[PDB]
Amino acid sequence: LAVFPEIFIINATFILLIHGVVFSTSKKYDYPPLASNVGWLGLLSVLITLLLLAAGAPLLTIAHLFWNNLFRRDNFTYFCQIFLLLSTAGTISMCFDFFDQERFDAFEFIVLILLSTCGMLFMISAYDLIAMYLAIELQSLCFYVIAASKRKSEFSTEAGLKYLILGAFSSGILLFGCSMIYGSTGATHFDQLAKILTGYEITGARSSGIFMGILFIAVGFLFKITAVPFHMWAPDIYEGSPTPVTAFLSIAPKISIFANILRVFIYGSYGATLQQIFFFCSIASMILGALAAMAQTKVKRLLAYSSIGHVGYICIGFSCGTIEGIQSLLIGIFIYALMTMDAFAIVLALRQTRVKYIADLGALAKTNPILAITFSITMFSYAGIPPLAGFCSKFYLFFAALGCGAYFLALVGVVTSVIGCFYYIRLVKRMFFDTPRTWILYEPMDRNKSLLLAMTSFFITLFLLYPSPLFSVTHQMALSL
Amino acid sequence: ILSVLSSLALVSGLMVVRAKNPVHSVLFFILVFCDTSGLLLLLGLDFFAMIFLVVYIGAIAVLFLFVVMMFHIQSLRYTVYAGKVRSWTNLETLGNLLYTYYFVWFLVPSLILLVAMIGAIVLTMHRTTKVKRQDVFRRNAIDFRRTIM
Amino acid sequence: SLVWLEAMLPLGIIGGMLCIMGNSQYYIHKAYHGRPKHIGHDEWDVAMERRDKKVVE
Amino acid sequence: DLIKYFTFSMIIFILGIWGILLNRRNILIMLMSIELMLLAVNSNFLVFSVSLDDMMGQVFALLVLTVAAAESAIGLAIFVITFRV
Amino acid sequence: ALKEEKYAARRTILPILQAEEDERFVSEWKKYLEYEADVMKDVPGWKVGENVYNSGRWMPPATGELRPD
Amino acid sequence: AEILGIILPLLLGVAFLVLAERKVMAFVQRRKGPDVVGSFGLLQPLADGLKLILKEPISPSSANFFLFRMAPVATFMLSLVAWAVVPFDYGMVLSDLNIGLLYLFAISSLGVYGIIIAGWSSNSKYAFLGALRSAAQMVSYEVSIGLILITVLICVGSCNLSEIVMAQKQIWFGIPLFPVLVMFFISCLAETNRAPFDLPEAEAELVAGYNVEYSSMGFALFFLGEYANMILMSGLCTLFFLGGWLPILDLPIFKKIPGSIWFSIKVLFFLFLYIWVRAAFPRYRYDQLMGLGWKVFLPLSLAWVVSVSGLLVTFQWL
Amino acid sequence: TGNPIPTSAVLTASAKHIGMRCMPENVAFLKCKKNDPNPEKCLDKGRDVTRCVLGLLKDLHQKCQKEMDDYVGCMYYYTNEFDLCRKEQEAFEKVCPL
Amino acid sequence: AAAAAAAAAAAAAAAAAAAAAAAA
Amino acid sequence: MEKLRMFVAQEPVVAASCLIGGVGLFLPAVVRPILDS
Amino acid sequence: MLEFAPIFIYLVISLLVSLILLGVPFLFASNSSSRFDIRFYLVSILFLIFDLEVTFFFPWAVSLNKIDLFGFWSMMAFLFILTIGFLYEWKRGALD
Amino acid sequence: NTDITALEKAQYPVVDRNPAFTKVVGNFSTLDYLRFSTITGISVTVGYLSGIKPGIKGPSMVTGGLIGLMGGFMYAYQNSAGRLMGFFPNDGEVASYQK
Amino acid sequence: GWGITGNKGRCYDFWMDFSECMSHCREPKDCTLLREDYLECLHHSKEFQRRNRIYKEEQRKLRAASRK
Repeated sequence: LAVFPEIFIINATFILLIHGVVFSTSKKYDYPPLASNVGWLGLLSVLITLLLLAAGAPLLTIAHLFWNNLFRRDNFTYFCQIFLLLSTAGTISMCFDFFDQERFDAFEFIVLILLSTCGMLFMISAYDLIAMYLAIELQSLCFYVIAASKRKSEFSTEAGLKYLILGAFSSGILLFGCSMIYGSTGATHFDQLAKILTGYEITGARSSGIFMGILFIAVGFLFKITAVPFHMWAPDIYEGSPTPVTAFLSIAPKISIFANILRVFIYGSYGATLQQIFFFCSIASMILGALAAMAQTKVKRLLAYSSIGHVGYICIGFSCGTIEGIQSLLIGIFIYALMTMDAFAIVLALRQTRVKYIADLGALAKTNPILAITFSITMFSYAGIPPLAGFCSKFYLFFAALGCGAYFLALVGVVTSVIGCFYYIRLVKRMFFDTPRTWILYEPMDRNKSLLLAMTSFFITLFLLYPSPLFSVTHQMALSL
Repeated sequence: ILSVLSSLALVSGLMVVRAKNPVHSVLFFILVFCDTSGLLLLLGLDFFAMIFLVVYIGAIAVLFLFVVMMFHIQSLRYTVYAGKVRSWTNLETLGNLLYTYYFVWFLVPSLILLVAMIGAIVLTMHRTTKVKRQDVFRRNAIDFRRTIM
Repeated sequence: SLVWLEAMLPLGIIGGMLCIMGNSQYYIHKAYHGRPKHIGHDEWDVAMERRDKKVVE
Repeated sequence: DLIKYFTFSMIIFILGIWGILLNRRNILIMLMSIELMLLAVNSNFLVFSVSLDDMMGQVFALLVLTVAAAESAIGLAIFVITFRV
Repeated sequence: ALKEEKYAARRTILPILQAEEDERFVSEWKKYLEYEADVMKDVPGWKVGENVYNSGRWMPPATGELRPD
Repeated sequence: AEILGIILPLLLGVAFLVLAERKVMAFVQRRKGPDVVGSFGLLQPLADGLKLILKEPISPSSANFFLFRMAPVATFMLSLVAWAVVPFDYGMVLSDLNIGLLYLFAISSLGVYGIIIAGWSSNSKYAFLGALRSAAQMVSYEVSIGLILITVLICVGSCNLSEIVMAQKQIWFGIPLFPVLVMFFISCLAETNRAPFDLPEAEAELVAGYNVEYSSMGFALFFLGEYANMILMSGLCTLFFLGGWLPILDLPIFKKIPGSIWFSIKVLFFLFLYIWVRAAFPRYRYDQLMGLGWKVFLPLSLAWVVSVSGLLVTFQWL
Repeated sequence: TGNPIPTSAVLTASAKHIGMRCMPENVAFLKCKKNDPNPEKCLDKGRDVTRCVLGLLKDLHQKCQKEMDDYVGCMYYYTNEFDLCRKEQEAFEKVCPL
Repeated sequence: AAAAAAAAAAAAAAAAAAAAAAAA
Repeated sequence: MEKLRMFVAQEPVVAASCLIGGVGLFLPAVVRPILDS
Repeated sequence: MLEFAPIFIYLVISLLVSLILLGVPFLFASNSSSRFDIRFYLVSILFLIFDLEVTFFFPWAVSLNKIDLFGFWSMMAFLFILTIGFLYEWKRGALD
Repeated sequence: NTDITALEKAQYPVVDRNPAFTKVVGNFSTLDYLRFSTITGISVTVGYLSGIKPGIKGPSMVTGGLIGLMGGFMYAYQNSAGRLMGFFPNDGEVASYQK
Repeated sequence: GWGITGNKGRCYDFWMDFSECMSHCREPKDCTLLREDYLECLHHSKEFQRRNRIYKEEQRKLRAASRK
């Protein structure tokens, strides 16, 4: 046993896939638009998976056969795997409206999202290089298809091709690293790998073959999370695709990759090389994002760059070896995810507006004044303004970084937060104080999208009154590795 | 002398990345795969040689040929006679593992082939079946029918 | 009636060619090597052939 | 001799990544080089499995075969869709 | 049953073949050690003649990848 | 070497198979086939040949000599090299490969190249699309032949063709898996074109469906290739399913039991079945044909791998 | 073939007898090898198995030599393949050593 | 292509003469 | 069932493949555990 | 591998034979007497997938006494996933 | 080979290590049959309710019920197994002390 | 640790020693003797470095004799 939570989502995907194709290819049902019927059913398939994974959390480690030769499930994986499904479900909740407006007959598009979640669930628990690569391939492959869903419009398909090549290269680079890592280790399991690589220290103890592999595996992961050293065309992918598909790739693959990153590198590899590369990436991502937030104008692209800047703050936790720092990274991932879902949902709130600049998004003070305050909260959360939940996560990242001793890295993060805040007050000024740009009038959304904002915006502000639970949850996960 | 003739694969791999005529690119692609299978034969991995042949130069570079033809781009050994009494052919000693011990890394490539099927369907159905061959779709009551042009 | 034999004759002289395909590459290999070909010729047998040609000195 | 059968695969992989870097304009050569480098790591797994006398190499090489093949399938199908009608 | 008969015959003649190979390889090893101690002259070279074990176990010396293929 | 002793007799076999087909398919139609040229048309193949050789070209066009003047060479070399592993009698295979079957599968996967290239070098849109359709057919009935061989492989231990014909000493796999022989034959009919399944080979669409520069050598080599591919794919329905070189084992006093003669008799039966089934059945239209390789011979082949695997796993018959 | 030269054919031909007899020497050699695979450490047990087996061959060579000379003719003709001549195998086994 | 495919199903064979079998 | 017979008549080869294949997915499912004697 | 050398020379000797069959007609007889059919990409990708799954069938075919009733069921799970893919292709209508 | 030996195992008193199917499912408490029943309902209700839009209410309800059966049954199985094995509260030791 | 011809592989025995000695091992540094022996079985690097010097000293004498 022990694979039942993953088995259910794979079975649920197959059952939805058979239901969608048989029904969609039905003259009797007049070839109906299954998407949105596959939806709701798809959202509850994730929710049933969430319950099964949570229910069997003590039972997850049922047998040595699964952990030693296939995948190992641990307390850290369970807490993040629960979050991964919740992140996936939250994205589906905002996405349902997009399915309704679009002529979505793509029942398969939901099955791809569930298949991606199954790949992501296998990715979090993957304990072998073969398993991690195969799981990464499935999650990315499902994602490649979602990017090219709007075939009639070349803008989505061309964006998909750049995402596909970046994905193929990232998987391929990681694969080459596995080959080199395999050559020295003689085994592909992370557990066997850790025994050979424990305290390898490429300066203290010679390890030419292992390092050659480690260099490739680390580089491949960075392309997947849109790290700035390998950001490449990844920011382009975010703006070119419509906002809802962009949201799904924005949070769920990134969270899965970050959780996979901590497991593959901290436990398996012990050299003074892995922490430093993230430290350089963190400084660069925040610097690139801060420059980009001022440089970028389109609201969708700006969100991607703000997300890239936040990704750098997340990277610092791995960069500082302290377990408290790894915990701080987890606090950041959760806050960034809630804000990223909230931010995409506010953009999704202005569904009526076609692609438009920030100035057009302004003038929301007179109309939808509460939404205007809600937009201000979303920008503030990435900005690092103190009352919001993001600052508390950043302060833990910074407090851990000061304890870790990363004064230079910590300072640039504060400086990048400072660089971001000026644009955010300017954006807040744009919303109410100035640049209304025509007094444009917006349209309503579904209750689920409003609740995504309601359950998140209140929580972002409520974090100050009761911040203890999240901090407790995050450290437990870091210690488990 | 055929050992060092991997130089053929080496130069043909340099051709595909330094060729503007796509027919030469795919030809030297096929050549790279043929010489890589020659190599995998010299190592005695007979199964992988034939699998390279089949699933590379009978399927994948077939795909690539299609993409070119259409859509043009423009002494001292001590042999231990134990473990030789029952010589395991490469297929048998891949099947003793892939289907019983590491079988989940074999059911996951199952899911990857299934995702490849679903992908080749959802991508290259090309509006040629129920994806859009459902109907043009029309509704009379909303239709103006000459009330509005 | 034996009328079908005229149409059997080309199949015969195409069967008399697969017999030759089979026996030629047998009696040619039975000539270069004093013994018939070994079908199930696993590595045990090549090792024993090596040590055998090394035993007859 | 393992070095001869590995550094040759290593520089086949380098050819693949080189063609990736140069040919950002043409995509069919991009996919050519993708399958090239997914061979130079596949042939690498096979060579390292014969050298180490270990079967995990060949299991992983077979799975990379039947994963890079699906990757080429989806890649070329995406490339054909990219050249819309 | 035929394959088990063949394998039983092979396993039964295995000790004789392995004894012949042991004698032959140990003779080649004696001559290789008397060559090493002669090419090294024993003052400048490997002050220990064989010293191949590298831990408490023996292994056939070394070769390429796969000769029998 | 002794590759002459397997290519020359096979060349004579193909040359006399053109006559065997004309003559058998004629006898079926109540008419003697080629009957004046030789004593019984036995020289008619040599007459067809010596005619095609003495026919002046329509245009020399020796300039384009590396593109499609070696593509028929490739098709024919593949159809002839898949004959190495085919064993005619115990220890009469030219090269006993321990993965023999998979090698045949690879040779087919390269024959796909042969067809595609020799059709693309013909700068005729109709002929090139015809060659592409023929390649897609030859490769769509290759997943079905693949699974049929996986069945006959589950029954056997290994892919060694000499073992697959040695694993039938007790009973030919034609008797228990007869439904499979019918599917391998109806696939080998469709893998090769010569079949009820030959719309790309509809009498006219074939000639104008392989090349533009004939010069006779191209016409003969394609037909010599199709007839060798046919002798081969009939020499597979007789290794796998019929007993490759095995008698019925009654051990007669009249019969001294030669092996290659039994292999010959069986491959003659399957060649005669190729002819008979070309005579008596209408063509499948290539639009029902491709919908027969996917919707009929793949499900009925997959079922057979699960049936012959199940029934051999439950009762330990493996 | 000739004097009891332990060729491939004459060894795989008498392997039934090398199984019935000389089983203690074989199992002792195998016990050594599975204990430690260094060739020297049971060079003596190698001499012991080779001694009893050369003796077994010279016994088989001395008695019913023509049947043994026909069976090893088989095993050299068909390379140690048993089924290809069960007639010689029975003749040789039936005449003297069962 | 949405072209009407030739569905090879139909009603079973029943030889249909004209009404003038016996008495015009 | 009426629709079952309508499916084994209209499509004989996918209804006699899910039954020449049941005998293979059914023999080792139940007939093998039965063979405990 | 040892038995691969006969076919290794077979390729070259058959090359010679076909070159002679090419040169025979050349010597004698002197002076005086659709935008795109994507279904060919669907059929092609689908053959690719089904030949990958036959590649996975081969070791399971030749080694099925070793994997007693567990390798069989693992392969039947792989095959049920193949069948789900093939039924999604049949219903969606790629087999036409 | 395989073995049901678990990490973090036997936190509660085991009743039957490695319970055989047809026993771990015959151990369904009236809570498991109430978990397997509420999951199948929330999966039929969502399945029918999702299909009101495309006209597939019946068959989408049936496929939601299939998903619910699979999921709720595997959940009831998780519960009754982690109960029979030493993983869950496991107050059903009276069934062993009595039988 | 299965191998190309199986037969328990070749370095599984060395991995078995490295893993047995990696049970509750004080530190990898303490058991590195088995890991290096295990790596040596995997790549034969220790034999190669000695082979290069045996070749070099023999070559150095031969090269010195040739140069004269």
